[PDB]
Amino acid sequence: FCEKYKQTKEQALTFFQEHPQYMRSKEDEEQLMTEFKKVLLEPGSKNLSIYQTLLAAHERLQA
Amino acid sequence: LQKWVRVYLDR
Repeated sequence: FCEKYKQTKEQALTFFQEHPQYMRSKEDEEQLMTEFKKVLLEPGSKNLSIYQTLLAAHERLQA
Repeated sequence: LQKWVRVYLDR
């Protein structure tokens, strides 16, 4: 679990380097967290990587 | 980062 955690953090870091607005802006981070929880409420969300979850949530804001 | 990881691991 401890290694799984460090690797999930690394994946999250790369997504936030690809999308730097979110770590600069409280409002954007908030909107993203709202969509992120909504993705995670989807059936089968266990099967997503954190990268896939973050990208899905960001795409829901681009919609 | 930690808030994103802790939410993800609880899905």
